[PDB]
Amino acid sequence: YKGFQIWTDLAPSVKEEPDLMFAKCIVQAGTDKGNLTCVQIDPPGFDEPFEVPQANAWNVNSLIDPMTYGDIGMLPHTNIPCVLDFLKVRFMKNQIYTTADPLVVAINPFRDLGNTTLDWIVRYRDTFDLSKLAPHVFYTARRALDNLHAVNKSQTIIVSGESGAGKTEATKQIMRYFAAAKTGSMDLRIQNAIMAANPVLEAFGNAKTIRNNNSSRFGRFMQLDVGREGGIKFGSVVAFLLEKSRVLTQDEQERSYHIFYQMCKGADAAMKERFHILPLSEYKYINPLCLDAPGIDDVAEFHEVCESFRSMNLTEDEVASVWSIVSGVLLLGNVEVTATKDGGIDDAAAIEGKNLEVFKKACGLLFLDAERIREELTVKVSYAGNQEIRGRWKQEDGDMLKSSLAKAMYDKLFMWIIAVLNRSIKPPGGFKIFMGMLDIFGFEVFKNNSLEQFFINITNEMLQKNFVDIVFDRESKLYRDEGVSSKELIFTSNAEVIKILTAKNNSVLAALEDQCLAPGGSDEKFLSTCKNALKGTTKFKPAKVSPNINFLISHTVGDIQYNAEGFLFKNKDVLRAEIMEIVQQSKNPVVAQLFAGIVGQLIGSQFLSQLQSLMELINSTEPHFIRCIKPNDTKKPLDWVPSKMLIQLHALSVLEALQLRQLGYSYRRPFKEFLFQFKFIDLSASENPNLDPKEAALRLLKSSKLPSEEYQLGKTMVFLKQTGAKELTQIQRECLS
Ligand SMILES: Nc1ncnc2c1ncn2[C@@H]1O[C@H](COP(=O)(O)OP(=O)(O)O)[C@@H](O)[C@H]1O
Ligand code: ALF
Ligand SMILES: [Mg+2]
Repeated sequence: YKGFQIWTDLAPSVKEEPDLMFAKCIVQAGTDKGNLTCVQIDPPGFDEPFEVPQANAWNVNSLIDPMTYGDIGMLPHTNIPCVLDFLKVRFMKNQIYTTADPLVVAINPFRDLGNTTLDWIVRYRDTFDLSKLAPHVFYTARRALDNLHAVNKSQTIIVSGESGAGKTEATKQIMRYFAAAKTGSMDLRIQNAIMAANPVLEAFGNAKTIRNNNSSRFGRFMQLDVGREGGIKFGSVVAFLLEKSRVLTQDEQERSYHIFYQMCKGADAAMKERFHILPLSEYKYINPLCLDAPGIDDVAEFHEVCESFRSMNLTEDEVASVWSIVSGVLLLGNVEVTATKDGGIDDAAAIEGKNLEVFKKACGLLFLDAERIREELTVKVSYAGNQEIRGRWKQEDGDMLKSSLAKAMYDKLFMWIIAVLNRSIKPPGGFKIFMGMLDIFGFEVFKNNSLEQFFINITNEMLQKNFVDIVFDRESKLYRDEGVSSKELIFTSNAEVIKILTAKNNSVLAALEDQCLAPGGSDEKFLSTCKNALKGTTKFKPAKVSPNINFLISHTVGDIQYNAEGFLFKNKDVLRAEIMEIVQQSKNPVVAQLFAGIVGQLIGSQFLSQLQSLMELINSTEPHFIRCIKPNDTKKPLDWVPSKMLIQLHALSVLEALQLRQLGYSYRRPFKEFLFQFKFIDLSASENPNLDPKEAALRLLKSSKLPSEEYQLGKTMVFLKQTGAKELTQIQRECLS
């Protein structure tokens, strides 16, 4: 039942270059359930005939203008080679946004197309009636903002994808849309502090990665109070799981956080001498092979984050205090912890000579008591029963504790700047009804994946479980429980991999936590208990190469191999109490507030707990999903890799979405919410307290004269199609006094 053009799985140009997965060919002969003789044209290289079975042949969508179809579902033929070609043609014409049911897909162009300027914001925000432009992320922003004010219910925009897909860039674009309000008038200062925060959060939190030159090394969540006619009034920012290990070491092709390069390269000579700023090559903490990020002007961002500090109401004392801590964090890595005498195996740690001259100058930059810190890095008081002993630290421990100071100072400074931001911006009353935004670090894969990547990929798995539960599991169950539709909706879940990773027991994070709670623990003993706590699952497997320390997980985006070397050390990377209480007693105001109020606390345990707390908040809101896709690995514009596109389409469930059109209606809201959203259609039916909400909704629907097939009444909700929601919003045009 197919036309004259087919897509081919077994073709000459696809068997020769499997990365491009399909060829388009015109059928010259054949029959139903017989072999077909056809020649391919879309790769014009092969001008000769060949044969293909009846299978491995899909319809083409030959006559469509792909620039006129905004949704994948609206295409006549929605098979894999059609969806791939549909997104390709639109992407080659610089149209990257394409909707799929509630989902919206955004493909990285790797260049500013100019489609997010202020003129585009105005055209998507205030064009009368409804959105009849092309799909966009401004689609999501306006629909979510309209839903917010129409029902008084919190919404949450959630971007997703892999590293370098455009999650953060889409987030910044939606903030620019929300911040645009030419209809009303407000005080600019709070909104300007929110927008000016984006540079400093990317300076302190982002760094060059082979997968993304501006990779966010932290997750971001934002609650927003967006005005009715646009404009941002209040907000709050939360950053979780900053990767402190990046402060110490980096791969050869990567950089540390941008702020180190902005400072060393952009600081004036007076500032360099003031905070003892060395060139980047003379910092052990800075990878000297890669000092340049292709898309970033480090000197331009340096003056950008300097002006941003003023918009966030940081006094000149605090700004100078921040640069001192940044330089102090860098200089601390130059302190060599030399091995000294009076050690058991000549292993005792100490700082001497030129290292102590550097150590004193670094502590002064960090505003710390030098000799009190030095004692905590060198001597270790222990208790063999009732015997107090002033033993020494081995060189290994003293060096880790020294680097631990630099990481905690940088980690807490990043949180303190955000906390300074929230004090100036958080709403005076509180957050009851808000606009949520989630900017999570995406899936990432390297030749060597440590705990930094393990946590990041686990966050992405939990989001997908929350995606599948909300969009597929809850929706399919809700329709059946309402009596609207009994449908056999089948999909791909990640419930088994999320269990063997995050459960209370019989999971990787559980085996990690128990290993760190032991007096004597090893990375290999942690992987050992993983191999047998539960091995009856294909989601966890011992790696094929070096299986004593390496393991791999069968993720939703493929298989990823991790190595446990350093898991315990990195999972227990908390500043010691005896060192933390020294930086608390600093006479410098900002340093004294970094650890203020502090007197279980493992990263993996305190980070999964925050994820659950954030999952509970977000699920109290109505979610909107943006699926960001990276079309190539070379970051080249107009570069299209069909094999990579298809992997992300399965991972983000863009193809599996299309089932949702078969699941009845697109609008589903309780009777009371519906009567409030369209109350002016029949005020006698909506504002009558002595009425039954199902009859009142029916009276309002029958007053709207909406056709019968465009709505339905469930047991406790009113369902209606995409056509019915458009009309009711339009009918609310009557003018009351
Ligand atoms: N819509 C877009 N327009 C132009 N460039 C983009 C767009 N989305 C992503 N990019 C480019 O891709 C890079 C990575 O985007 P980013 O949002 O950091 O990815 P991630 O999803 O990892 O946060 C950015 O530096 C930017 O240059
Ligand atoms: F900056 Al990313 F995933 F690389 F959010
Ligand atoms: Mg990001």
